Order: sequence, then C-alpha cells, then structure tokens
Amino acid sequence: GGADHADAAHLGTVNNALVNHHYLEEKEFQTVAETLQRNLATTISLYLKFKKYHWDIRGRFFRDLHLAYDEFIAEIFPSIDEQAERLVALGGSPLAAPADLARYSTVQVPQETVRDARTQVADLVQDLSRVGKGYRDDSQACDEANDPVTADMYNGYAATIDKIRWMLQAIMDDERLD
Amino acid sequence: GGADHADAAHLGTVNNALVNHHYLEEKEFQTVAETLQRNLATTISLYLKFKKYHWDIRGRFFRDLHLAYDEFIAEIFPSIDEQAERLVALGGSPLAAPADLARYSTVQVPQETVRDARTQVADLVQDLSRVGKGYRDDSQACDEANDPVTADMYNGYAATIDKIRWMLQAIMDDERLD
Amino acid sequence: GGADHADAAHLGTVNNALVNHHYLEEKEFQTVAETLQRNLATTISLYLKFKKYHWDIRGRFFRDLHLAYDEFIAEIFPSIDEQAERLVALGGSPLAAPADLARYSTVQVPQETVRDARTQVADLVQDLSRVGKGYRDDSQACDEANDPVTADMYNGYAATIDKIRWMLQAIMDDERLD
Amino acid sequence: GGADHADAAHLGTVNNALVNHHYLEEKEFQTVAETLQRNLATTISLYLKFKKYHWDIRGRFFRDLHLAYDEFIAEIFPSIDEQAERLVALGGSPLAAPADLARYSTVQVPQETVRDARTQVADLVQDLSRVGKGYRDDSQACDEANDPVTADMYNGYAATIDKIRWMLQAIMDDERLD
Amino acid sequence: GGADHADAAHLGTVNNALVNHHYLEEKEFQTVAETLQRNLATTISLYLKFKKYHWDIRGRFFRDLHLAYDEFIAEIFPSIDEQAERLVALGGSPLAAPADLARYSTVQVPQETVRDARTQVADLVQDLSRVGKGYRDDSQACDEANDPVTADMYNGYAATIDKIRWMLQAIMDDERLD
Amino acid sequence: GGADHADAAHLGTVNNALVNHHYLEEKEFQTVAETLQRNLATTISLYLKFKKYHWDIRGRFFRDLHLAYDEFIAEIFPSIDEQAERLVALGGSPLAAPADLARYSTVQVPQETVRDARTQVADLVQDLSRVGKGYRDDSQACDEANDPVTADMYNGYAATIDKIRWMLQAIMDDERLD
Amino acid sequence: GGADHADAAHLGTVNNALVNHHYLEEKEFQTVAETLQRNLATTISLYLKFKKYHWDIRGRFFRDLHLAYDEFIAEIFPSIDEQAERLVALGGSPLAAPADLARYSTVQVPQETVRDARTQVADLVQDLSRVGKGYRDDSQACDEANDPVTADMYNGYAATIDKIRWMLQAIMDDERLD
Amino acid sequence: GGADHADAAHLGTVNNALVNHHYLEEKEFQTVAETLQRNLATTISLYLKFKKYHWDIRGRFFRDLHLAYDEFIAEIFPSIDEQAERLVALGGSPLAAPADLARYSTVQVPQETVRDARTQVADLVQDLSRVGKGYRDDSQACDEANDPVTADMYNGYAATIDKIRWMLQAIMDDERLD
Amino acid sequence: GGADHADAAHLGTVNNALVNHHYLEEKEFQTVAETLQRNLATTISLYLKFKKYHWDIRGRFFRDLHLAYDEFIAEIFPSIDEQAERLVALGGSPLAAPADLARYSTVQVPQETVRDARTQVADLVQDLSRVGKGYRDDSQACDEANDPVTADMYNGYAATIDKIRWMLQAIMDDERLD
Amino acid sequence: GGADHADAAHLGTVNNALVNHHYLEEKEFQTVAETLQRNLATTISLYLKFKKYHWDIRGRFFRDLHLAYDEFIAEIFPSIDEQAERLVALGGSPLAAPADLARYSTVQVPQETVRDARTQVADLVQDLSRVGKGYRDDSQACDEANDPVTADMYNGYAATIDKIRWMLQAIMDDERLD
Amino acid sequence: GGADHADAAHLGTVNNALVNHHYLEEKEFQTVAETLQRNLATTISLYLKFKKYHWDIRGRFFRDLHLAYDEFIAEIFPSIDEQAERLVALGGSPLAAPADLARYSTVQVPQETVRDARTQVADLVQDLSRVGKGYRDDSQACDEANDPVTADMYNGYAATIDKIRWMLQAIMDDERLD
Ligand SMILES: [Fe+3]
Ligand SMILES: [Fe+3]
Ligand SMILES: [Fe+3]
Ligand SMILES: [Fe+3]
Ligand SMILES: [Fe+3]
Ligand SMILES: [Fe+3]
Ligand SMILES: [Fe+3]
Ligand SMILES: [Fe+3]
Ligand SMILES: [Fe+3]
Ligand SMILES: [Fe+3]
Ligand SMILES: [Fe+3]
Ligand SMILES: [Fe+3]
Ligand SMILES: [Fe+3]
Ligand SMILES: [Fe+3]
Ligand SMILES: [Fe+3]
Ligand SMILES: [Fe+3]
Ligand SMILES: [Fe+3]
Ligand SMILES: [Fe+3]
Ligand SMILES: [Zn+2]
Ligand SMILES: [Zn+2]
Ligand SMILES: [Zn+2]
Ligand SMILES: [Zn+2]
Ligand SMILES: [Zn+2]
Ligand SMILES: [Zn+2]
Ligand SMILES: [Zn+2]
Ligand SMILES: [Zn+2]
Ligand SMILES: [Zn+2]
Ligand SMILES: [Zn+2]
Ligand SMILES: [Zn+2]
Repeated sequence: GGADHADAAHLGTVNNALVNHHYLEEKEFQTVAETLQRNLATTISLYLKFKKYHWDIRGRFFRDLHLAYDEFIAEIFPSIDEQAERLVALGGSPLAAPADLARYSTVQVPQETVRDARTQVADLVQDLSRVGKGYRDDSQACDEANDPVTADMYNGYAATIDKIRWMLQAIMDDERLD
Repeated sequence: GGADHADAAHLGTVNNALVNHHYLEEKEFQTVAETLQRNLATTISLYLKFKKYHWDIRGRFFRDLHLAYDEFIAEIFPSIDEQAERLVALGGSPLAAPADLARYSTVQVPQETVRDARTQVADLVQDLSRVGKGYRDDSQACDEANDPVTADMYNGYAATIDKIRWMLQAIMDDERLD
Repeated sequence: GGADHADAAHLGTVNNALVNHHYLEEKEFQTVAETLQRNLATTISLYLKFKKYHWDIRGRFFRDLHLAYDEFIAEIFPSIDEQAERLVALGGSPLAAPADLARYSTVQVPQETVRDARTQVADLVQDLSRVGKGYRDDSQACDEANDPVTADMYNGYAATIDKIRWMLQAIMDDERLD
Repeated sequence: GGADHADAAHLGTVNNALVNHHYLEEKEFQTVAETLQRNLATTISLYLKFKKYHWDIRGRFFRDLHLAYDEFIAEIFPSIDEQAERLVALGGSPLAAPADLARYSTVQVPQETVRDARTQVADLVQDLSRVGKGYRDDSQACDEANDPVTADMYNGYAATIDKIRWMLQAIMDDERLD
Repeated sequence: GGADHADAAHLGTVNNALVNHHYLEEKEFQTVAETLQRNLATTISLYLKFKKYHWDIRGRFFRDLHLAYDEFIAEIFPSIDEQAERLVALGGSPLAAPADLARYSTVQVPQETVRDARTQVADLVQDLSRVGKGYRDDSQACDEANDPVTADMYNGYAATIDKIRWMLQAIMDDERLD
Repeated sequence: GGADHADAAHLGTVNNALVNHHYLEEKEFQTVAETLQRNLATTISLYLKFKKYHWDIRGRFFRDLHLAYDEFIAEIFPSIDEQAERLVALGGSPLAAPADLARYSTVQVPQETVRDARTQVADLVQDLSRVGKGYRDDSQACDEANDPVTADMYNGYAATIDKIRWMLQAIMDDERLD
Repeated sequence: GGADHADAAHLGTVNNALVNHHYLEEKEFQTVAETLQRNLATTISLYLKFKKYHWDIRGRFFRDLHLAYDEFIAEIFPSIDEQAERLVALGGSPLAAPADLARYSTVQVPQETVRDARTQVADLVQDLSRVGKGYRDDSQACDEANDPVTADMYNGYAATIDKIRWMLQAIMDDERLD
Repeated sequence: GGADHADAAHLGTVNNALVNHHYLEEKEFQTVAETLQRNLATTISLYLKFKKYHWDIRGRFFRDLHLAYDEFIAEIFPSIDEQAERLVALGGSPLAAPADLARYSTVQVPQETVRDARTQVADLVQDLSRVGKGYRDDSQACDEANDPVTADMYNGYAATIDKIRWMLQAIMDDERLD
Repeated sequence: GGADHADAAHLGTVNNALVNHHYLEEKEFQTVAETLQRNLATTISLYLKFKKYHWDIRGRFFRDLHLAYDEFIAEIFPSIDEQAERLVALGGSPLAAPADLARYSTVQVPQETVRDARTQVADLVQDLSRVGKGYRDDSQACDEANDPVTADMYNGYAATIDKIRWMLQAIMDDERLD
Repeated sequence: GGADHADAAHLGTVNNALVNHHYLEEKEFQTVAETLQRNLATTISLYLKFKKYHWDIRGRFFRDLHLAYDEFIAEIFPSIDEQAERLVALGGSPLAAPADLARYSTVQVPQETVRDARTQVADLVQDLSRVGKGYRDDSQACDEANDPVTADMYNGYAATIDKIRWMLQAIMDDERLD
Repeated sequence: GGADHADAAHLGTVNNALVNHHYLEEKEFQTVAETLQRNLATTISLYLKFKKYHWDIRGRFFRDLHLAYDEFIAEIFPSIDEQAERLVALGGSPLAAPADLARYSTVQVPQETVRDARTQVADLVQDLSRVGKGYRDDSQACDEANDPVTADMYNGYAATIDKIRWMLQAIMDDERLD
C-alpha cells in the first residue's frame, strides 16, 4: 500500500537530517508503513471502542462484558506503543490525532449509546474477523517486502486478536441472547 | 454548560428504564455532565498528544522529553476510566469516538510531525495552563451544583496537571533551548 | 443531628481526662458525630449484607453476583476503620455491637435466605441510592460545621458507593432477569 | 445441637430444588450445622469486639493492645467466609444479620466505652477460653457425626484461638496492670 | 498571610521569565503561599522532632514510642515533597534551610536530650493540636482564595495529623505514666 | 557462512559421543552456526562497549547517555545466554574468550577514553545499523536453511536493536550537539 | 494431515451456528488442525511423563533429575492451554481424554516403574528429538498453509524443546552413568 | 509420657498466677506436653544436624546434598516456633538450652566432621524414619488425650518428614554411592 | 575532636543511669562522637540541599538534575538514622534541631532561589569533595580510636558520596553548560 | 586463640585431600578460627536464648519484649550460616552440636522459666555487652592476622549487636520496671 | 603497581578539565588504580569463563555445574560496574575491550571446548585461589595507600570469591570424579 502520510524520511524540517528507512528499500518501506499506520489507528480505535462498550453496556450480561472488555484492552494495549515505534524505527511518523484515527482505522468507534449485548458483541466480532485476517495478510506482505521483523510482531498480534474473536463469537452463539 | 450530548436518562432504547441522575436535579446534572464530557475528551486527547510528541521528538533533548511524556501519561491515564464512569454513575453516556474527541476536547492533537523540543513544550504548556484552570473552575461549578463528589475528583486532577505544567514550563524557560 | 450516643468527651471513667473535640465546637461535633456513627453502622451493615447475599445467591447469575459482591466489599471495607477512627479522633466512641448496628444503620441485613437475583439486586440498589445521597448530604453538612476534613472522606466514599450503585442498577435493567 | 435456623435444604423458594446435605444424613447435618452457625456468629462478633476495643482503648498500654487486636483480627478473619461457606456447601444458609449475631454468638460485643486495659483483656481472655474449648469440642462432635472435613477446619481455628488466648492472658498476669 | 519570602514570580534572575501564579490572582497567591511555606517548614520540623525523640527516648515505654514515631514519620513524610512542589507549581520557591525552618515552622525541634516519655508525648500532643487545627483553618482559607486544589491536599493532611494526635493523647491519658 | 570454529559434533574428546546437529543437515548447521557465533560475539561486544561509554561519558549529556546505555544493555543482555545455548542445542560450542570476541564480533570495543557525546553516539549508530541489518539478513538465511526457529529468535533481536538505533540516531540529529 | 477428529465447524449441535475456520480455507484448516491436535496430545503426554519419571527416579542422580523434570514441565506447561485455544480459535475442538492422548501423542507415558537414570534420560532424549523436529516441520507446514500465526507459536515451542533435549542428552553422554 | 520438666502451671514465681492447662485435664496435659517437648528438641536438633552436614559435606555430591539440606531446613523450620508455642498455650514452658536439646531430642547432632555422602544420608534416613513414625504415634496419642488440635499439627509435620525421608532414602539406594 | 555537645553518658536526668560508652574509653568516645554528630548534621543538610535544588532548578537541564537529586537523596538517606543510632549506641545523643544542623554541618543549605544549573552543580561538587574526604579521614580516625565498627560504616558512606561527586563533576565539565 | 577443635585441614578421612588454609599461615588460621567457632556458637546460643525468653515472658511488657526478641533474631540470624561458612572456606569445620554450643559460646541459654521482664533484659544486656566488645576485639585480631576479610564481617556484626544492646539497655533504664 | 593505562586525570581531550584523584595523592592513585583495573578485567574474565564452562560442560555432573556456575556469576556480577565506577570516581578510566581484558586479567578464558568436569573445576579452583588472595593483598595495599574505601569493597569481594573457591574445591575432592 501507499504510505506517503506516514513517511518522515524526506521532510523539510529541523532535526531530521539523519532519518532514513534503515535496511528497507523505499518501495519496501511504503508497503510496510501502510500496514503499520493502518494497524496503529485500528488498535487505538479498538481501545476506544472496547471502552465505549465497557462504559455503555447494561442488562444482565453487564458483568460478563464489562469485565471481558477490560481484559481484551489489557491484551492489545501494549501493541499501540510497539507498532508506533516500529514505524518510527523505519523512518516513519505515526499518526494519532482523532482525524487520522478515523481516516486510517479499519474499526469505527460508536457515537451512539449501545446498551444491547448482542449488538455490541456482533459488531466486535465483525471487527475482529477483519483485524485478525488483516494481521495475517500484513504479516505475509511484510515478509515479502524483506521485513520478517515487523511480520513477527504481526504474527503475535494476530494470535491475540483471533483469541478474543473466538471468545466474543462464543458468547453470542446463543438464541437466548436477545 | 449544556449537556444533552452526554445525557442518557431519557433515551428511547432497551435496558435503559432505570437510568436517572441519582441525587442531582436535571439542571445540576447538565452543569456537571458538560464538565465530565469535556474533561474526558481532553484527557484522552492529552494521552494521544503526549504519545504523538513522545514518538516524534528528535534532537539532543530526546531522552529528557521522550521519558517525561510517558511519566506524565502514567499520572493522567487512570482519570480516563474514572471520569467516564463518574458520568455513567450520574446517568450519562461518555463519548470516545474520534469525532467526539475532536468536538469536545480543549486540547488538539497534532496532525504534523513536530521534531522541535521548544515547539512541543510551548504547545503543551499552553494546553496545561488551560486544562488546570479548567479543573479548578469546574470543581467550583460542581460544588455549586451540589456535587462535591465530582468536585473532589477534579481537585486531585488539577493538582496533577498543575505539577506537569510547572515541569514543562521550567524546561523551556531557557534561551539556549532553540 | 444529635450525637450523645457517640460522644466520649464527658464520660465519668478512667483514662478519659484529656478527651475533647479538638478544633470543633460542641454543636459542630454533634452534627459531625451523628453522621460518622450512622455511616459506620451503615458500612458494617453493607459488609454483612453483601456477604449474606454472596453466600445465599443461587441460579444462573451465581458467578456474576457472588464475585461482584466480594469486589464491592473490597472497595468499601477500608472505610470501616477510617470512619470509626475519625470519630475517635474528634472525641467520640464508635459503636459496633449488633444492637447498635441495627439501631443506627440506614441498611438492614436480611434474616431470610434470598436466592433470587432480582430480589437481591433491587434491594441493594435501593440501599445504595440512600447511602450515596447520604454521603453527599453529610459531606455538605460537615463542611457547614467547619469540618472540611470529614467532608473530604465522605466525598471519596460517595464516589465509590455511586459507582457500585450504577453497576448493580445496570445488571437489573433487563426484563429477562426474572 | 438443633440446626433448623441454618438448614436450607427444605425451603419453599426459587432456585433451591437441588439443595441437599451431600454425604451427611439429616441428623448429622443438624449436629454439624449448629456448630457452624454458632462459630460463624462468634467469629464475626470477635471481629466486632476486637475492633471496638481497638478503637476505645486509652492509657499507657495503647500501642500494645491497639496493635495486638488488629493482628488477632487478621488471624481469625479468613475463617468468617470459610465457616459460612462450609455451611452453604452442606445445604445450609449462614446467618449474619445483627439480630442473628446476637442470638447465636457465644461472645457479646460491648455497648459501652471501655478505656481500661485490664477490663478489656480479662473480658477477652474469658471469651477465648470458651471459644477455644468450643472448637475442640465441636471438632470431636463433627468427627463423631462423620464429618472429619469440618472437624479439620475447627482443629486449625482452635490452635489460632488458643494462641491468642495465651498472649492476652500473659499480658494481664501482672499486679501492676491496674 | 503575607508571602513575599516564598514568591518567585518577580525575581531578577536567569531562567525565571515564565514564572507566574497560574490561575491565582496575586493576593490569592499571597494567602495560599503563606500557608504552604509555613506547613512545609512545620512538616520538615515534625520529621526532625519525631526522629530526635525516637533517638532519645529511654525507659520502659521505649518500644511503644520508638516504633510509633517511625510510623508517624512514614505517614507525614510524603507531604514534604508534595507541599514544596504545590508551592513551586503556583510560582513560589520553597524554603528548607535550617534558618528558614526555624523562622516559619509552628513546631520547635528540641535541642536537649528528653528521656521522659510523658514530656515527649505531651510536647507532641500540643504541637499536633496546633498543626491539625492549622490545616483545617488553612484549607478554609485556600478555598476562600479560589484554590480548592491546595485545600483538598490540606484536608488529607489534617486527617493524618488528627489521627496521630489521638494516638499520642491516648497514651498519655494515664496517671501511671510518670 | 563457514562455521568450523563453532562446530562441536566431530570433536575427539570425552563426553561428546552423542553430539549432533539435531534436525539440520551439515551444510545447514554451517550456515546457522556462523550467524550464531558472530551474533554472540557481537552481543557480548555491545555489552562491553555500552559499559565503556557509560563509564567514560562526561559533559552536560552525562545523565541522558549514562542512563540510556544501561537501559539498552538490559534489553540486549538476555540474548547472550539465549544465542550461545541455541548454538549448543544444534551441536555447536560457543566462543567467549577475548581473542574470539575480537575475531568474530562485527562491533569493536574502544581502547581509548571517549568523553565526547557525539563521538560515542555516532559510533554506536553505525554499529547498530550494521547489527540490525545483520539480524534481518541472518533471519532470512536461517529460514532458507530450514531453521525457522533460530530465525524467529533473530526477528525479536532485530526489533530491539532497530529501536535502540532510532533512539541514538534521534539524540545526535542536532547541530547543537557539538 | 487429516483433521476430521478435531474439526468443530460442521457439528450438528447447539451453540455452534457461528463456528468457522476464520481466514483459513478448509484444506488449510485440515493441515493446521492435525498439527495442533497432535502437538496438544504430545505436550500433555510430556507433562505426564516428566511427572512419572520425577516421581519414580531413585539412586544417586535423584536430585539432578527430580528437580530438572519440574523445570522442564514449567517451560512447556503454558503451551497446553495455548495450543488447545489456537485450535478452538480456528474452529476446532481440542481433545484431552486419556484415549485421545494415547491415540494422537507422539510420546508414550510409561506404565512401569523406571528407577534407572539412564533408561529415563535416553527415553526422553528420543522423544524430544522427535518432538523438536516435529515442531520445526509443523511450523513450515503451517506457513505453507497460510498460517504464519500458528507457525510462530511452533517456532517458540521448538526452541524450548531443543534446549531441554540438549540438557538431557548432555547428562547421559557419560560412560559412568550406568 | 511424663512431662513435669515442661509443665509451667504450678511454678512458684512472678507473673504466673493465671497459667493453666486450658481445656485439658492434668493427665492429658502430661501426655501432650511430653510429645511437644520431645518433638521441639528433635526439630531444633534436625536444624542443627542438617546445617552441620550442609557445612561439612565434600566430594562430587556436594551440590546435591548442600542444597537439599537447606530446602529440608526451610520445610521444617517454622515448626520450631509453632511447637514451642503450642506447649506455652497449654500451660507449658518449652526448653531450648543445649543441655535440654541433648536430653530430649530423638536425633543426635554430630560432633565429628563427616565428609562422606553415604554416611550422612544413611544417618539422616534412620533419624527421619524414627521422627516420622514418632509424629504419627504422637498424633494418635494426642487425639486419645482429647487434643485433636495438637494432633492436627503433627499430621502436617509427619507428611513433611516422610517426604524428606523418601528423597534421602532414594539418593542412597545406589551401590555406586560409595 | 571534642564531643561534649553529643555526649549523653553524664547527664543529670531520669532514665539515664545505665548510659555509658560501651567498649570505648572516654577520649575514644570523644573522637568518634565528634565525627558522628558532624556527619549526621552534614547528611541531613545534604538531604535538605538536594531537595531545595530539586525544587528550584529551571531551564533545559531540569529533567537531568531534578531526577538525579532524588536518586542521590535515596542513596544517602538511610545513613541519617544509621549515624544517629551509632552515636546513641555509644552513649551519645544526636542533634537534629535546625540550630544544631547549622552549627555542625560541613554543608550549608541555600536560603536563595538558585535557578542556574552550573551554580547548583558546582556548589554540590565542592560540598561532596569535602564530605567524601571527611568520611575517608574520619574512618581512619575511628580505626585509630579502636572503633573499626564506625569506621566500616564510614567506608561505605564515602564510596556513595565519591560516586555522586563523580556524576555531578562530569555533568559540569562542559563549556556549553552556561 | 587455639583452634585445633575447628581445624579440618589435617584430618585422616575421605574427600579431604585438598583442604587447606588458603592465604593464611597456620598460626593465622588458629587465631581466626578460634574467633569464628566461638562467635558461631555464641550466635546460635543467642538465637536459642532470644527464643526461650520470647516463649516464656509474661506480664504487662509481653508485647514489647515478645516482638522485640523476634526482630533481634531476624537481625542476627543470617550470620549463623555466614560465620560457619567463613570458617569452612578457610579450612575449618564448624561445630553445632549441643555439647559444642555449650563449650564454646560466651552466652548461656536458660534452663529455667524466667517470667520477669527485668531479669530477662538485664541478662541479655550483660550478654550483648560481652558479645559486641568480642566482635570489636576479634575484628582487630583478625586484621592483625592478615585476615581483613573476616574482620570486615565482624565489623558489621558488632554494629548490629551494639544496636540491640542499646535498645534493651534503654528499656530497663527505669525504676518502675520492677 | 603502575597505573598509567587507567589514569584519566592528565588527558589531552574535551570535557576532562575537572578530572582529578580526589583525596588521593598521585602515587596513592597509581597503587589503587592498578588493583582496580586488574580486578575489573579479572571479574569480567570470570563472567566469560563461568559462561563458557556453563555452556560446554557435558556428562553426569551437568546439572551440578551448569546451575552452580550461574549462581557464582550472580554473586560476582554486580562488582563489574562497582569496580569500574570506583576507578572512575578516583580519576581513572576503566578498560573493557577484549585486548585489554586479555592483558590485565589474572584469569584466562578458554578458547577450547572443555567437556570434562574435573578439568573445568580444577582450572577454576586455581583461578579463585589466586583471585581471593589477590583481593586480600589488594585490600591491605589500598588501606596502606590511604584508601580504606576501596579496601572495604575488596574485603566483601574476597569473602564471595573464597566461598565459591570452597564449593568448587569440595566438589573435586573425590577420586570418583574422573
Ligand atoms: Fe514509547
Ligand atoms: Fe516470533
Ligand atoms: Fe472501567
Ligand atoms: Fe479529596
Ligand atoms: Fe484501626
Ligand atoms: Fe466467599
Ligand atoms: Fe489438618
Ligand atoms: Fe519532588
Ligand atoms: Fe538531558
Ligand atoms: Fe544458560
Ligand atoms: Fe484457557
Ligand atoms: Fe548431582
Ligand atoms: Fe513466636
Ligand atoms: Fe531508627
Ligand atoms: Fe565493610
Ligand atoms: Fe508497651
Ligand atoms: Fe549455607
Ligand atoms: Fe554503572
Ligand atoms: Zn521514504
Ligand atoms: Zn437528564
Ligand atoms: Zn461533647
Ligand atoms: Zn435438612
Ligand atoms: Zn507574586
Ligand atoms: Zn558438523
Ligand atoms: Zn472444517
Ligand atoms: Zn500441670
Ligand atoms: Zn562521656
Ligand atoms: Zn591447620
Ligand atoms: Zn594521575
């Protein structure tokens, strides 16, 4: 993918004379950086979305979901600083302003108050299906671009996302969940 | 302030029949909820902004500022869940989507790559002057609205913000910082 | 409120010659001590009530409520020794015998075996609505009586009680909870 | 002893269809349950009594006794939840309301302010003599009723109570303690 | 109170161009800063005084008082850095030289060797009566000066000082303490 | 690469009868072992070099660099025992004598006293550029030699080295660093 | 390999409507699931076998081997839940009944009492040679089946197994071990 | 057994007026106290003996036995204070002077330097056979004397001693141990 | 040196009958006590001085020095209670009132606000040169006075002070530090 | 002093061929070993004596002394293994049988039950005066015998013993202690 | 000894204007610095040598020696940074490049693969005999050169080295170790 938005190696600015793409060729950096910026915005958006649903859930599954969402945040949270800094280490600049989260994330954070357990869980399962396949695909893309290092990070993140996807899909595989 | 955007006690939705403003009158809730939604969006925006500057700083003050910004995040971070849940406990629904952060935060997160130490620090000092006065003013407003409980939370947050403001203002009170 | 039952500064007994109300006038002590004795008996009664319901709950919400009640006890428990000793520090003597708990608590502990989740949760939500408003009102009363110190303790306890009230009210805001 | 007050296996209520006395015959349950309800009420009453004396002690032995009573509470406190739940596991329902504590406890909690060290310590030593013999006797009774499991719990509790009894008896074996 | 001795916002010196009183007006800063400098010098003086008495106590209450004084130091010690830095955050400069401690503290540190338990304890109880009322009064003064933030700090410190005052007053309320 | 210096599977010595290359063919072992011996000597040399610069740095960046070098040692240090033992597990014998470190390391440890911050940092950045590319290349070589296991170790080490490279390059991207 | 025994995506049962193979095609799932079920049964069998030998070893190497086997269990044990849940996350159902362990494990647990150190160690070294090559081969198979995520798990497990293999092979490379 | 040497309930001395045998009859105390004094002296003697052998062992089993003896001390050590205080709680006075250890211990501490592994281990196995049977027999004796409390302590100590006996017997069941 | 100010063995006061100089002759005590009182006052003065500079530093080296001064306080702080109590153990009474700190300390605490990094660091380096030589000289003096015990304490304190001296001297060995 | 009883370098026994006195001449070893065997037996005897008095103390100072004796044991206990092993490292064999403790200790463990606080404390103060001077003298003797290493150990032990001596002497410097 | 190689106080370089020998005369620094550089190179060489033997040991004593060498590294490792920084604090510059380790160490690291337990242990015992005497001699030399501070460091290091020497000498004092 195209990564000009995340590339900091060609800026006209102070304290930037040494920035480069280390062992990656320019086109390889473009491929890898598009995945890192997208996955960073996605991870931050999942933190915000798990919190919004943690705060808004009501009804008899409140303890099940309120506590689960915090456990899932704890699993994914460290990857925010790690993905941002992998991008910086390769000569990028990570984006984290609200407008940039909205543009590059594959996950949308709700603006409405969603009380219903099934509505929350089905939304999250759809997101996590996309994000876990995303990391598997992005791992292969990075390996192909001669970046097995970023690929290895993604292999670990995909295992975590796939695990959370299973747990949430299991909870909603029940006709008595309204 | 007006707080319709944060008020969840009158929604037409499921699992919402019991939501109310507890011991606050409606107008008192409006006053307190405007402060909680604004301060929540501001705190999350400060987390994102301290991270963006942590990731982008370069030059000879890199260790000073990279490490300081993480210490400041650790001081303010717990207040994200606390402020959101104080709003929920009073019959509100906290907003955390990117569009809502941008609308209600008193702090803007950078979309550009800022390498320069002075530029980062002066921006943050301006923000923290506004946010610390904000919590002092909002504490008095909440006390006046018969909510000494939220006021007490704000008294603690203001002390933290004022402390961080001093440290950053001190670092930039130097003509040799370019 | 009247606090003769809690006042230890005028006793005819040994090792009591120095007991006084420190910086409070007698009438100020009466106001503050009535709130401390009542809130102490209430807090101990909530410990006993959360335990009784923890021990007696049955049915499919057993894990949700059994575990939640212990988390809520852990939040409120430290305030037992703190409220009792604030009363002692102001020249009072805290009461903790069963007959005194029953007389002064605003919360009644069940003598029957309550298996039903909704019955337990609705009872607790009614209690916590009363106790959280109680601490907000008692904070203002203490501040008015020139005791901002006890008021500050109450501001923290009210935030905890209000949080627990929200979580329990959320769980029961569901027609499928029988 | 008779245990109808603690027996939950025959209730006319919801979510109670499966409750039974596990491997104990009905008469064996009656014997064991009388000991568990009495010892539960006694243990909670000792927590309340050690606290009341911790809060009220004055004079030159204040540090000796204030700190000792908290160490003794820490030793006995875990047995509250353990004894209540052993009773639940055998098809009982434990009682913890103030009126039930007063009825079934072998220890009375003071309603007066006792400043005098000797008065407190002699009262506690009398209580602990009764409670430690109680657990030794109740252990033998439970073993005889084919419940070596509850007996084993009591053997451990008796060792703790007997140890605390020695320490308090030692402190008061002194004519200079007024 | 007058606070010129603690005010750093008008100095003729290097690295001081940005120093100001944040959200406080000049007269409000004068009120708050007088309380912070006085309470800082008082807290440091209480650390030194509790140590001097810890080191010099002899006789049969040695363990009671030697250990208690260290527990009381541990309770008050963190407030030294906190009060000094609240003053710095508001545009002050805290004083800590011996001559400044002696001038501004409301507590005098002994220059003589005091072996006698009663003499030590009565001296400390007089000090703590003054210091606990001081924090209650200074809290109200700060609130009136539109600084609820510093007031909140003082509310917590007063509760700690009042607790220590009770424990020491209790120990000496005994005719057999010589 | 050629690895006879590290191969222990053909020695004429005691307690060596069972040594073999496990699932690797001889030529595959030669490829993988050359990378492990070189990276082991390099890692130990980086420990020694970060220490020498930690001990010798002087001037106004002393705290920045003295502390950073210890944090970087803590990140890389565990890989010394891990790389040596991966080589042993594949039928090699790791070298660690000074003469062997000097021969096989891609990093040279200074014999002179280097006080100058820029001189130290530029030297380290050159080293880490070589070592991070080295691990990326060696990962691909190991994967090609049917050793994805050693490759995975290298993917993690490369991410650490690349991160440290960024931080040091950032510090020196400043004309005011002399 | 064929994996019908582990595939849960086509069951005729309740709460199973959503089960699928996520981002893997059916044939890819068959390949990966055969490796996960086999490695799960193997890992559990190694836990049981290391325990049986830990319990049965006698003679002068008792401390060497009794303690080593527990350290090796601690290294491999977490991979039991991890491998089972990777299989569940991909739409499988892991098998753990004794009959299924015996069928699918590549390691057999002893039914006899083996006192002899050499007999135990040689048996384990043969097992670990097979299991470490197994994980290397299964990693490559999973990567080929577009599952780099499971492959990455296996790369870590192989390094652990290969390390344990070396230590046990070393201990028995000695003619004086009878 | 006869226990006059350990009985403190009939002394002609100060601060001893309240000492009694709690719930045991005099003859029951004699039985139980003989076991407690003997087992106390035995446990202290095993601490001294395990240390002497830990300090004196030489030869090729040095690490096996030096480290094992410290692990065995850590298992038995807490029972020194526990057995002594059970005796005090029942109106006894525990003996610990060297002459009393020698008289009442069933284990003799070496006065010679024993370098030989087999000699040490065979000596310890003989001791532990006696001490583990001793605790089993003493448990039954205490139960018969209406002291199930002390019996329970002994049941736990016997399990520990029997475990250590197995490990040491295993090490020496080897003709190659010289 | 002369130590009458610190000598408590000849006081006309209560609870002082047993005070003596243990194994030191009177003149030996005078030598050792002069060093302990001086070093105690010096250490407390260094705590106060490091804090004053920690609180007052401004400009671009704020993080370097603010954090360093707290690390140096943590290194020296335990020696306050240790030196005071070594003096008490030898029959002295340690002085800690402000007037006594000022008289006996070899380090003066600033009464002015010092913003300038170089001014602070040069002042501290001069102090630490004096204090580290002081402990080396006082160690030799104590050894000569037959007190190798106090000498050993001083050997450890000197190593700490000398280390801090190096770090601060290094930071200021730079012409660009203004 | 003469040390034949502790010298293991000339034994006629197995596994003893390499034992020697390391860097000490024979006469130097004799001097140092006499001090180590005596101080080892003394330290173990102080552990036993502090325990006997901990177990036997009664009357109103029970908490003061029961708890203090355990704190003093915790301070001295590590020196048992350290002194024994310093002797082993120099070619000695440490003695720990009861008969050897009695022969070489400078402290006698009571065979009687001592309830009286003053009697216990005065006995201990006499012991600790002897033991602290002993370590000071033995430190000088070891230094003179070219063993500054053992001397350094003794300097630390003397400081601990002297501290405990002060605390116990202080407690008994009181005519009201009977 | 001569120490020009380690002396940094006379360099012609930047940021070195303030370097001096603190309280030591030039000739005293030469004596002390020769010992510090030699002992630093020796300690680092012992880390490398213990690792090489840890990695290469095979045969039936593998667990005994593999684990022991890591415990010995953990004991000596902290002295690397401590000895290097004592040299820096006295105006030296410590050497750590491979060529400098080889020149100044009294211990040689093996370049060959040594499988044999006796060969490893005998080599280490010879080294540790030299290094422990070295620290005893260097302690006396430093004391004579008016550096009791460095001498004290060496007294502690010698005790550690002498302890490790005993343990290794004990293991090899056995004819059955081949
Ligand atoms: Fe970061
Ligand atoms: Fe990986
Ligand atoms: Fe939350
Ligand atoms: Fe507050
Ligand atoms: Fe309390
Ligand atoms: Fe429970
Ligand atoms: Fe038991
Ligand atoms: Fe601070
Ligand atoms: Fe800096
Ligand atoms: Fe290792
Ligand atoms: Fe699991
Ligand atoms: Fe072994
Ligand atoms: Fe004890
Ligand atoms: Fe102290
Ligand atoms: Fe020392
Ligand atoms: Fe006391
Ligand atoms: Fe030991
Ligand atoms: Fe260092
Ligand atoms: Zn680019
Ligand atoms: Zn509303
Ligand atoms: Zn009153
Ligand atoms: Zn029944
Ligand atoms: Zn001003
Ligand atoms: Zn080969
Ligand atoms: Zn399928
Ligand atoms: Zn008797
Ligand atoms: Zn004197
Ligand atoms: Zn000899
Ligand atoms: Zn020189």
